[PDB]
Amino acid sequence: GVAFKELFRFADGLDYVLMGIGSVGAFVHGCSLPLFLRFFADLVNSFGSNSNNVEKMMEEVLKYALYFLVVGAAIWASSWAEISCWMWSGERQTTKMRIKYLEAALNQDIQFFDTEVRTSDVVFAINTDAVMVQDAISEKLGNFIHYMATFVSGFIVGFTAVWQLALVTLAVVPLIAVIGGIHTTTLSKLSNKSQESLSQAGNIVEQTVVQIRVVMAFVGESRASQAYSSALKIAQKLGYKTGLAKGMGLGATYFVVFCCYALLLWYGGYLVRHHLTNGGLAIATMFAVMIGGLALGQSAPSMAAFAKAKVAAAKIFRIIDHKPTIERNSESGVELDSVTGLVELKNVDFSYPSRPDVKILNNFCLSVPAGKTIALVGSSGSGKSTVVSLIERFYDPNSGQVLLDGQDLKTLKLRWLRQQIGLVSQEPALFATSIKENILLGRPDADQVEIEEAARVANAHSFIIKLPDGFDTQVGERGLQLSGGQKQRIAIARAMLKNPAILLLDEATSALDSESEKLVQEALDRFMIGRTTLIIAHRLSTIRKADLVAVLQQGSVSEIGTHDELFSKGENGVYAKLIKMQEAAHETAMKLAFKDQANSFWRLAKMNSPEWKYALLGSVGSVICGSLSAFFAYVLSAVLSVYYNPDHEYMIKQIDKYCYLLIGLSSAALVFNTLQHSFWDIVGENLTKRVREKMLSAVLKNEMAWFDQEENESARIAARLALDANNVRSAIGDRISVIVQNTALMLVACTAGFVLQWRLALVLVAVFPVVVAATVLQKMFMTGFSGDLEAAHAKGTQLAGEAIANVRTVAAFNSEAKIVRLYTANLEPPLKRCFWKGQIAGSGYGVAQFCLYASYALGLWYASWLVKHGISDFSKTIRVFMVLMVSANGAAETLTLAPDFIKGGQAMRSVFELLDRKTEIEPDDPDTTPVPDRLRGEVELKHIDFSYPSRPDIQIFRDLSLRARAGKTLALVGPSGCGKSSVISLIQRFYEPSSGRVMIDGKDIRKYNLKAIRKHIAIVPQEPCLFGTTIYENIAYGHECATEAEIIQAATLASAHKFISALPEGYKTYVGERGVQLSGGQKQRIAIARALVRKAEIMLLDEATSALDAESERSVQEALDQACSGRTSIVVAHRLSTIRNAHVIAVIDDGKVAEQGSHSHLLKNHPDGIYARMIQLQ
Repeated sequence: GVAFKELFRFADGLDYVLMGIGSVGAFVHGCSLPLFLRFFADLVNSFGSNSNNVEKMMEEVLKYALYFLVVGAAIWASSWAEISCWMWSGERQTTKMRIKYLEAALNQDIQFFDTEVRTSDVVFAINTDAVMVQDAISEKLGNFIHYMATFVSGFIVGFTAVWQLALVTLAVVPLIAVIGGIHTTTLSKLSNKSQESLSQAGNIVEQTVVQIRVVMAFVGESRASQAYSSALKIAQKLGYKTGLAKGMGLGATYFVVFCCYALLLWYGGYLVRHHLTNGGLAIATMFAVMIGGLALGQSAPSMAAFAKAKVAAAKIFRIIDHKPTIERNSESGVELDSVTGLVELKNVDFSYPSRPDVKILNNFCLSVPAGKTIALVGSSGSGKSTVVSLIERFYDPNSGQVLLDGQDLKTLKLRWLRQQIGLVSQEPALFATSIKENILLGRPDADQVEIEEAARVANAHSFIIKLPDGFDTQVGERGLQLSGGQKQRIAIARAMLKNPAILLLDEATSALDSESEKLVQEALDRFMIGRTTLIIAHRLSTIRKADLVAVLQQGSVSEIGTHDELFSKGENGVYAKLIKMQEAAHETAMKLAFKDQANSFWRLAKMNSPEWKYALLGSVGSVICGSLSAFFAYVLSAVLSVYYNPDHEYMIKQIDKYCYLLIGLSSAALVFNTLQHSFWDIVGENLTKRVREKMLSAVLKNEMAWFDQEENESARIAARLALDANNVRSAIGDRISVIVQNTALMLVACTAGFVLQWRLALVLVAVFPVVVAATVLQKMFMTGFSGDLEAAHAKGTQLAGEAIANVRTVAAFNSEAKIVRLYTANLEPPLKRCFWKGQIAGSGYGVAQFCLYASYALGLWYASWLVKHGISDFSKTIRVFMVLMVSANGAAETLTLAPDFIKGGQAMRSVFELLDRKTEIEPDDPDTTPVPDRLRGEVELKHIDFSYPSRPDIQIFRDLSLRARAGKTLALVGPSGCGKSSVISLIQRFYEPSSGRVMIDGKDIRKYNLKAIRKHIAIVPQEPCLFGTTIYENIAYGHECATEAEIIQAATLASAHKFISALPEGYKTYVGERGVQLSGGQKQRIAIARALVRKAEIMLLDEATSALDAESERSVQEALDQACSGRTSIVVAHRLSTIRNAHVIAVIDDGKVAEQGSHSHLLKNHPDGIYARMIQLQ
């Protein structure tokens, strides 16, 4: 941490005033409840003493009813100035912090972004580390003066009234705090232990969706739902006991309060009888000391912030204060008037600052001339990217100056030097602004005509008109995701707009298609003419058209010559030597009321049939727990009545009766509060386990095209099965325990307030709207009115995010002072939208507190108007007021659950969209053709016109007809690999064929059952995916009823028994993501053994590669020989001539099969065939 008193370093003369008004208001607001209690204690004491006198009672109750309208106006004018002068002054400072932080973040050197601080941290330090500072001075400092004023003003009111009953209360509050603090730890120790197994069992649905290709091929979707069901019971038994320690931890706080109010009342009755204390001052002393001791523990959340945002504000001040010794642009430089471009290199050796021991360049010299197109060779391995990272002074050479027209760049203007070099990055960089500014960064002086004049050269203007708004489309998260082929054209448009002379096009050469190439190359060609350009070249056309090309020799240059100068050498043609494997890597790579929630809620509640014995047993024990909170507010209001009884021997025999009920119903709040929170947690944890294992047996039943729509991703399923049933519980299952309780609490209060006196119980109900609307706002004050704190600063913070990740493209165009003027404008609406929110959160909070204390004066006044006419008494108008103001902590708390019943509808929307989505093919479709036993194995793949459901752009196969006879081996040799996989993928009905019928043994695959035919066909995947279990179970995962004798023999045929016999852990080695990491060169032999146990008649084989261990290759071939022995096998051939012994061989030619027969048959009459020509070449 830095210090406190250092956070307020961005304060002008206007927030020194907003922190005075907001600190006087927050202090006056705090001292209003302990003063209201004093005024209330003086009102009652003037209302029960005058029983024989009437005309004075209405004279000293009217007086004190005019102090409530003043206390309610000193809260309206004090909550206006607390919530408005703190939110508004915590914004103007934390915005100037962000802007000053970013202005000095993309102004440091690039060395600072590699060693000292990482680029993935300076971008994170404005997402939450710049919010922790705002939240630590905006509102959690105003919620500290408040709760210190209430603490200090609680004891003073309690001690200047009865110093004798306010010591007992101080000797009692700790006994409540101990029990209230032990409960919080005993519950939160298990609320963190349950969400350890609830996260460990979430890995099964994560390892199943990833390997969904081999889950069904060895069909075991029944093994992944009974290994997921019996892995939630462990986290269910850890939740059955977090519903018991909650009941015994909340029922032990009602056994302490109810028993500690049985001593305070008796002791107050002991003092009243001795004439040491009034009657109403013994109820405004317990409360005024229990409020001034409970508003001290509410100052701890506001205290943790000052320590969490004091060590998280040193990071931000680290970069602001970072020294400018970063070699910033020297102002005292020189500028040359005749730049034509003669950049050369003379003895340049440079070393990275992150590892100042190794060398990259050793005596490197380059002689780039004027107005030519010299290129570079030396593809990856040397790096070939330091040269462009050194010309524009991104780093500095260790020795040897870099020349420019006879002048070094160690004295020239950096801004002018960068103004004359146009950089085109390999990856386009576009900022989230209009296209009229993203192209404007090149030279902020041109007009509208010249912008399109420069854009049309890159063939961009031909399509900008087609845009809905022309040159105003906000690219980035709003510009409809422009194609990658247009990002390059707008980038080169920006490049030509600066019309430089030291042009430095890099190698885009990554994913640009041949369609867009015809025009982007033409756009580039008009831009390389007549300027000194250095082109790093990867495409052959660029090299053949360019001038003489230099050869990089990992530190120096051997010789510089044209294509003819170097290609004519031959064997000593190092250029031609490096050319040959350059192209080899290319081809191989490729509303809620009864309308919107009436069906869904009842649909959810109907499948909970067999657990209702726990429903109406924590619900008949929840009424009798809300009725004991209205039989306590009645006792506390009936003891107060008897305090004003002139008898001193009848009061004793009345307080001694209420002090035996309070202990009596204190044992009924320890039991009947355990049946409440312990039978509504058995319901809630049998509902979740049921709704989760219905959302897995439905996921594992969809079609293969469902899993590759980019929405059913590996993490998107493990997250939508976790935060979709755990927020139906915590928002709907723990909320029916609060609606029923606070309904008994209301039906007892509004029925015990009418038996005594009903005339007062209508004026006390006609003002409920202005009381339950005042308590809700009081209960929302603690959470702060400044919500959505992260989302408000989100449209501008991503412009900041995509400005310190591309800092080299930002500082290459000198445009490091414009990305701050664009960032200032993106934070201006949040200022004049948060200025108008703190004054509707302070003018709608002040009136709803004036109107709360203006209803106690339409109360205690009408009550004193009844009494003058003998319609009631003091003991019948104070037991109706207080027992019916306790119903204002009923409906007012019940109505607070509005946010928890609007997201609970969205939850069951997603839950119930998964349980009804119709599958494409039913795995358990009835009345299918029964599969005969030990089928011959005649696979017949013909007329397989087919393209992928995902996108039918490129048709996969065009009318192939393969024919493998029962008991033989057929291969799929051919060129352009990784294009034949859509044959194994359709033998298993993963993707439905478009036009054709796939038949097995003369019967079609459509009329079979899907799961009745996968018990005969086994595949070996390309890369063997291995589950996180033991070897014995993983190998036995294949065949049901895997006996030990069969598995030990099946593993023997593959040459892996001896290799794993030497392991210390025997067979159960526990291979996985956390077990013993085995070598990847022997993973194939577990998969082959797993496929062998299936005794499958058809044994489709994908590959046997990724076995670079030469010793392992012979073992793999030994297993392959047994694999193709006595059973049909469709083996995809991604191997060399080693496949000599195949019986039928076939060739795939761009989705067409051309020749059939055998191996030796094609070599005698097909001299021009591809098959014969690849024999000796590849």
